[PDB]
Order: sequence, then C-alpha cells, then structure tokens
Amino acid sequence: FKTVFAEHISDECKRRFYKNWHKSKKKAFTKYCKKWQDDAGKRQLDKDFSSMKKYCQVIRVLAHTQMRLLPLRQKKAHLMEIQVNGGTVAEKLDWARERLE
Amino acid sequence: ITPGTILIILTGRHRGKRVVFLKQLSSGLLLVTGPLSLNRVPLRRTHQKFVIATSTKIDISGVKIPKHLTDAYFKKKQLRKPRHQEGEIFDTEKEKYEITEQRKVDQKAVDSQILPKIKAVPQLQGYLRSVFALTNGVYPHKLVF
Amino acid sequence: QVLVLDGRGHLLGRLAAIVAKQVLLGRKVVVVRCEGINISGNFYRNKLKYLAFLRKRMNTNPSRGPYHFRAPSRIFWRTVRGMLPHKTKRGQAALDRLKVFDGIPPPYDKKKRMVVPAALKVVRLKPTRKFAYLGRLAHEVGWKYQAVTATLEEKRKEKAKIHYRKKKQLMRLRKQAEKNVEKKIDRFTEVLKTHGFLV
Amino acid sequence: MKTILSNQTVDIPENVDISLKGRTVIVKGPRGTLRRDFNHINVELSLLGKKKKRLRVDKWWGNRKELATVRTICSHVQNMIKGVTLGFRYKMRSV
Amino acid sequence: SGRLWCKAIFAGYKRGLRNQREHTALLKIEGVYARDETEFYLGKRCAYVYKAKNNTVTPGGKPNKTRVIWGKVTRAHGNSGMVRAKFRSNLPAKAIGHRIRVMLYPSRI
Amino acid sequence: VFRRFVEVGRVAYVSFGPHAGKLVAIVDVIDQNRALVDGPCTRVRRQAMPFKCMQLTDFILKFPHSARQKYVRKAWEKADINTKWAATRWAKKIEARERKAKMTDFDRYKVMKAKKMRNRIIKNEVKKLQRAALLKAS
RNA sequence: UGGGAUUAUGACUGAACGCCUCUAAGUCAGAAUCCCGCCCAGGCGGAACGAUACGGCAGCGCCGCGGAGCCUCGGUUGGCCUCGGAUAGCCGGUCCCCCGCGGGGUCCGGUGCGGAGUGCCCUUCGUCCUGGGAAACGGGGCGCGGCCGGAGAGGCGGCCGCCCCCUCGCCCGUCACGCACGCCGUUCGUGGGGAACCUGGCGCUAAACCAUUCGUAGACGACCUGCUU
RNA sequence: CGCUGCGGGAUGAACCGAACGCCGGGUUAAGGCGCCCGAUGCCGACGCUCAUCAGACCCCAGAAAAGGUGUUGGUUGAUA
Ligand SMILES: [Mg+2]
Ligand SMILES: [Mg+2]
Ligand SMILES: [Mg+2]
Ligand SMILES: [Mg+2]
Ligand SMILES: [Mg+2]
Ligand SMILES: [Mg+2]
Ligand SMILES: [Mg+2]
Ligand SMILES: [Mg+2]
Repeated sequence: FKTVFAEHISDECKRRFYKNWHKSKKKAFTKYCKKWQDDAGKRQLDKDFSSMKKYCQVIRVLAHTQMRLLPLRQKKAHLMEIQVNGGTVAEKLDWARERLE
Repeated sequence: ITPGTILIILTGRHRGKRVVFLKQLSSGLLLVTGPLSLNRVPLRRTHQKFVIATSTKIDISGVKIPKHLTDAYFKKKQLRKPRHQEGEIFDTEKEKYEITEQRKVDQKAVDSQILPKIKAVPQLQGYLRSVFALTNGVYPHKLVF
Repeated sequence: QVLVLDGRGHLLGRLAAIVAKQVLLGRKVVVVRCEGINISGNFYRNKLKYLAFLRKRMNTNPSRGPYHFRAPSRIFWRTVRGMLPHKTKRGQAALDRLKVFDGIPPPYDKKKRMVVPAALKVVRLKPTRKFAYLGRLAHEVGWKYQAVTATLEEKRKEKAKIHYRKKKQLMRLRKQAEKNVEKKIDRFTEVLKTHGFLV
Repeated sequence: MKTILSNQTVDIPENVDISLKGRTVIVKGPRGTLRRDFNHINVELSLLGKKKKRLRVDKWWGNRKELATVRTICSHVQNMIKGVTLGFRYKMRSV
Repeated sequence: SGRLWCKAIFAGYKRGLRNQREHTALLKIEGVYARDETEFYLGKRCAYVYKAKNNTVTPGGKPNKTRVIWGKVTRAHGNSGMVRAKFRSNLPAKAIGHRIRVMLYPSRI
Repeated sequence: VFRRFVEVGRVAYVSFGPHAGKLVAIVDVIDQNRALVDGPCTRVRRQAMPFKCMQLTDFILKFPHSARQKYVRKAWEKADINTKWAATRWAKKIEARERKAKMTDFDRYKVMKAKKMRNRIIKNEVKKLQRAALLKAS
C-alpha cells in the first residue's frame, strides 16, 4: 500500500542497489532525503502515517546487516522484511517510528 | 394526405422539417410550402413517397393558388452546349443559382393568406420551427403519427 | 452502453445462456456478486459433481491438464465458455467483452443494476425443493477469501443506507413544494393529465 | 390427489401471550421467553379471539407429504408453551 | 439536427447447420420482438457504412474516407422480430455484431 | 394473510385472451383450474375460463351457485359496479396507460414545453427550502 | 506438524398412521478417507519505491499554446447507487419505548396486479432583431481559497465566502437568416488512439552490458562477489 | 451397397428422406425449435416424478429374476 524510508542510509546498504558501485555516481535517495530537512515534507510524510493507521492491517519493517564487522570479502548488505506482531496497528507504528534508524 | 395536412420531409437538404401541403400536380409530385419565414423552406416539388403524413391538419379550402404554377415552372435549367469543350471549365456559366423576382412575388402572395390561419391554432408555430428526430426509447412502429 | 447484473438469487445455467447471446451481439456485459448465485439440487449432489471434476487430470503431466478454478467468479466464466466457440476468433473476442467479479468493486457500487426475471429461483422452481449456494461450495473446495469479502460488503451497505436517507429526505421536500405552488403550475399540470401523465 | 384445505388448532391459557411476525413466533410467560422460526414450511398462521385466545394453522392445495407438516407445527407450540409455563425436568441414573 | 434512422444488428447469414447461403442476411432490430410488429419495416432501405484507408467520392461533399453498401428489407425470420435482407454485394463477415442503419424512405405510413 | 378469495359471486378482470379488458363474474367451480363464468352487461357469453387468465377484484355479489343470468343482471345493475369501477385508481391507471399510446406528435410537443417549466419551478423551490432548513437548523 | 464439511453408524424432537417411529420438515456426535494448512515451483498475472543521460557535437521532463500532415477503427443524449421478502411487502407519523441529533421495534394512517411505477425519470438540437405579458440571479473567462475521502481495482467528484461579466425558461407582436430550382456516406462522444513535424516559460543531470576479478556457483550460458579511494 | 454424391442420425459403406446440367424466387420431406447452432423471446394444455450411481428418441452401442407402510392409480372381499 505504501512505504517509507529513513533519512540516512549507509553505503553498505546502498551497495545492494548499483550492481557496479565502482563507476557509479551514487545518486540514490538523494532527493528523497531532502523532504526530511524540509517543512512540507514534514507535512507530506506525516499525512501518510495517518493513512497507514487507517487503511492497513499488516506492518513490516525493513532491516539490513552490518558487514564491516565480519572477515568476509563481501561488503553488500542483505535486506529483509520482518513482520511486527503485537496488539494494534497504531502501537506498532509508534514502536517502529521510534525504533527507526 | 389531404389539403392542409402537415408532413415530415426526411431525405433532402431541408431534412427532417415540418411543412404544409397545398396540392398534387399532374406528375405525381407534391407542392409544399413550409412557410419561408418559419422553416426557411419555399415553394418546392416533393415526392409523395419520401415523406410522412402526420395526423395533424388545418382548413385550407379558402385559398387562391395561381394557374401558372406547374411542373414546367419548377424545372431546372443548366446543360448549355455553347462551350469551349476544352479546359478546367464546363460548370462555369456563373456556377450558381440566382433567384428571380417572380418566385418572391408568388411566395409572398400565398403566405399572406396562409399564415393568418396558422395563428388561429395556438402553439402551431413552435411545431413548425422545430425539427424531428429519434432518441433513446422511441421506436417508431409504436408511436402513432 | 454497458450492462450490469446483480447475480444474487439467480440460477447458473439460465443466466449464462442469456449472457452468451448478447455478448456475441456486440454488447458488453458485467456480472456482479457471483457468490449470491444459487443452483438446483441439494449441497451434496452438487459437491460431488465438482469433486469428480477435480479427479480429472493428465496422468503424465498435470501441469498441463484441465485447470480447476475455485472462485465463484471464475466458475461462472468457465461455464459461459462452454456455450461459445472459444476456439475461434469471434468466440475469443466475446470473452473479452465479459467481466465477472465477486463482490461489488468501486466503479460499480454507484450504478443501478439490472435483473432478469427469467432465471430467478422464485420463478423457475417450486418452493418444496432444495438448492445450494456457490459461495459456500467454493469454500469447501479451497476458496480462501470468503471471510474478508464479507467484511467489505458490510462496509458497502453501511454507506448505501446513508445515501437512501438523503434521497428519502429530499422526496419529502419535492412533494411538499408541489402542493404549495400548485396555484402557479395549475395550468401545466392539466395537459399532462389529459395525455396520460400524472394520473 | 390434491385437496383444498387442511387445518388444525391450538388453544392458549390466560397466563401466556404470544405474537407473530408472519412465520416467526414469540412466546412469553412466567419462566421467560422463547423465539422460533417456521419460515420453511409455507403455511398461513392466524390468531383470533379476545386478547388472541386461540391459534389456527391451515394450508391450501397440498399433497400427502405437505399436509403431514400441519400437526407438527402445532406439536412444537404446545411444547414451547409448556416449557415457558412449567419447564422441563429429566432425571438420569447411573449403573 | 439529429438521428433520422433506426438501429439494427447484423447477426449472420441465412444458413442451415452445415451450410451457408451468403446471398442473404439476418438482422436483429431494437424494440422488435414479435412477428406481428415487423410489417412497418418492410420495403425499407438498409446500409452498412465503414471507413477505408483511401479517400473516395461523395455526393455533395468533399472526398472523405467513408463507404457504404445498400439494401432492401424483405421478410421475417420467425416468431421473434428477426428479419431477412438482401444487398447488392454480399457482406464481408467482419461486420458481424456491428451496426447497420434502417431508413424510413419508402413510406406508406 | 389473504384477503381476496375465489367465491361464487366474486368479480374479476380479464387481462389476456379474446375478452381482455372486460369485467366478468364467477358462477361455479369446475376443477382445480377452471370455472364457469359470465358477464352479461359487458358483452361476454357464458363459457369456461381458467384462473391464469384473470385477476381477482375486491367486489362481490350475491346469487346462488347456478342461475339463469336474468338474475345475474339484476344484482349487477343493483349495486352499480360500472360507476363504482371507474371510481377506482386501478382503473384510472389503465385509462391513462391508453391515452399515452394514442398520443400523436403535436400532442407530444406541447407536453415537452409544459413538463419543462413545471420542473424548473419545483427545483427552484426546493433550493429555497434547503437554505431555510440549513439556517433554521440552529 | 493443524483444522473444516461430512461417510458407515448410533441418538434428539416429531408427524403421516390418536399410539409408535434416527426423516417426511428440522437438529447432534462422527473417521487411516476428502479439501485446505505447513511444505516445493511461480502466470503472455498485478503492485509499491528508487534514479533517470552537458561530451570535441549532444539531450530530456512538466506546463501553455499556432499551424499542418501520416496510420487504426469504433460510435451517433444520459440515467451519481437502499437492504431484502415472496403462505407478503412500501411510505408517513415516529403517539409509546430501546441502541451512541441518527438507526431498531410495538401501536396508528394511507398505498399494493407496484403512479414514491425502468410499462420509468431527466435532458431540447433551427440562429438572430425588438416589444409586451407570467415566472427569476444562475453560471463562468481550462476564475479567487481551503475540507476530504477515495483505499476492494478512485484514476475519481462534490457543498458556504470574491476582481469581474452577463437576461438565457413559457406565451404572443415584427422580420431577417444562400429560397443553392424532387434525391445516397446528413447529424454527435472528438482537441479520439499511435507515431513524425511541431511555436515560450519552469525545471534535469544517469545507468545496464562487455572486457577484468572471486568461488558459497557451475557442461557452456547463468549465479555469488571486489576494484580513484 | 459395390459404381452414388446430398439433408438427418454429434461422428459413420448399408439406417430414415430423396437420387445430381449452371443460376434466381417460393415451398417441403425425414428430423427438429435453452446456448454452441438456423428456428417457440407460444403470458401453450392435462398429469407423473427427487435419485449420498437421476433421466433423456428405431438400427445403436448396455443389464435380469426377486423385492419396497416410497408415491399415484385400479380390482375384489369385508366392517362401521
Ligand atoms: Mg462518421
Ligand atoms: Mg470434523
Ligand atoms: Mg442419518
Ligand atoms: Mg454436525
Ligand atoms: Mg445401380
Ligand atoms: Mg450428414
Ligand atoms: Mg449416436
Ligand atoms: Mg441438433
């Protein structure tokens, strides 16, 4: 139905995009991150969390790993959707909106 | 079809109009005046089979139609042989139709004495300024005319 | 231009036949609320006919075989396909004028819907007989969405009764004004009465 | 064959009051109330008297089987009245 | 300033089951669902209009892209307001389920 | 539940057949689905007619279960059904349903011009009562 | 690894047949069977989000418009909506009571081969001048502002305050409007759909594949990965 | 039949209708008239029948003895 990303997304997560990180310009989420340090974006994003309280039943969260911390040759992170299971929709949005980033 | 009846034309340029019937000539063709003020339709010849008769009538017996009005008078006049027979020509002798005065005189002298009888019926003008057509849910075999 | 049919209280085959004819003749047809459809004969009788169809399948590769649709929408489709030349082109375009749904989606919840009296249950059967609902029957053979589709029709009804009270309010006002200004419209009322309107 | 009419009747005592929305019976009395539907039989139910003294059930133009239902409705009603007026008690023993 | 024609549907050719006689057609008219009410529409001219890639002549106009085939209504195909008709040049078979025009011209009303 | 019965002396209306549009009475019952029938004052001989042909009216008469129809004429004219009958609304709906189909083209025009104005006024009135209620809703 | 409807069977109430009866109407329990679940794959099957090409020439998006030309066909006012019953329904009053001005019920009044009728309803399509009479302030110059839902697949519309502008519906009086000389594809959705030519502002600056490397992968293709920081 | 096509029998050597130059109009036979598929979209008539394997048109492509307070008709003999 709708989705939201945060304001700061480290590069090891952005390498999951960009098959060739070496000769790219790394211009991902550059314009989406400009409606966090803004006035209407604060009105624009927060008009959406209200919808999700009202027209949704299932909440899921995007998370990724920390691959610097390992000995492997790899640097790309792995993404996955995880389900939040609890009481009610409004709770889970508040729980997550705090736990973001 | 009787003198005074009202008729729907449905083929020509003056199409789907409501007119008035005067009489039948000696060639099977009908004389029609959908009076020029209202319908913009003059004295013409029309065919009895490319028309509908309505059940709506008036009394016309007292009226003077001239003698000189004939199939010989409502005749087309073109096809002139004195031509170059060579060029981008051959419909170029003014290319057009222009009205005599005699027609005007005839239309006036008739509608002068037709038209007062029409206004003796109320609302009989809007019926003779309107235009007939078909729409949704109007099947013609059902509707009586 | 476009024809819409509420299927609550109809019979399966008697509806389909009328549809297939119009569809071949250029018309575009839309069948709605296919879970309200009934069938002659009791439940057990009808369940077997469907289960016996589920045991027909190419032994060697049933990735290829008869495809056994479950939903009420797709069953009514699969029926009508039995009444058309679907293995020719004009047959195939006919199918593509038909749209079937289960429940009433948003385009069509604000349109008036037609009925056929010729395929209704109260008309074509005697009341001492048995019949079966196609919604229940799918649930037993693996239709998984009988339960939300219910909630959504409830919400629809909750809003339509709103609309009718407004419409029912306004009729009172339409009727009151008539008897107030009757003295002003007393003339145009008569001619209508003379020619078969308003009497 | 078919026959034109069959009918049968049931009385009510003064203590009890019943009512009907067509083929939906409402009983009430000392020990509470009961509610039961008969919308699957196709009969005509009527209720006549001073404060609805007596009930009759009747049917028109029915076969052998369809006539068999008329007494069965009446039997249920006698049971419901008795229950709301007296109530049922069954005893069971162990062996 | 409006429509002056009745509407119909081209349903198919005269046929048996395993044959055709393509030199006559069948027509389904609107509002007409009984044999008793077809005598109006007898003798009257039909037409099937279509648009082509090239420009063509027009009587009293400029060369638009339209084209026609003319007709004549003949008789009735049985109990239910179906009709038979014939044209000059037999129809194409891509016209099935499309719209033809029934005029009012040979009037006897 | 039921209000109208099939009795001796029950009147009815014929909706389709040779005699459709005509009142008639019932005299005697032959079988499950047929009856002996008469209307003298509507030009309808004595004959048989099924039940699927006719609808039952709320009128009724008084005579025994077979007479010689001089008596039926009395009771008919006695109660003056004909005058009562056109009084009903049911009948006036039939009368009006006639006149619409008989309506010619000039008549069909004058109605157009009238129906128009009638609804201009009624809409323009309804607009006003809404405002009055919206401001008297306080 | 978990459930649902039911078989064979055993029982409830209860007629026909005063009584009796697991059945005629109507109910209950019920299984290595059946269907689904968990589990495998994922449709000529959809969805949400991201970024969108200044190089020695380049190039695109949105808005607003003037002329044209190609190819593919349909069509010839519209109907913006209660739920449901059928051996019964609809409206009004809501006298009387229950659910948070709304809805539910009893009691009343009218209707019912449905006139609060799809056998229906709206909408008028000849234009123009002025010159009298009844009924009257409606709209908008892709106009001035916000409220929303819609969320089942909207691709959707609606109601109060202003800069301005105007006289349309019905009935009569007065004429004009190519009167194109009997005639076929006339008449509207239409600024239609898709490419190519196309006229000013407001905005834009990138990716995939190859070569190369790795081995959680591998017949070759494919797949997992790293390299101006 | 073989030497012989055509309408009907879903299909088909022989079954039913009917035998052939190339075309226009009308009518039929045998079969049939929910949709495939031409035609009942008759306000068709009187009854029977419910099947937890229903029935459905000569040749023809599937079934018997015996049974049943299943239901509708009838005969005979008794009793009120
Ligand atoms: Mg066109
Ligand atoms: Mg179970
Ligand atoms: Mg059992
Ligand atoms: Mg159970
Ligand atoms: Mg021989
Ligand atoms: Mg053959
Ligand atoms: Mg066979
Ligand atoms: Mg056949």
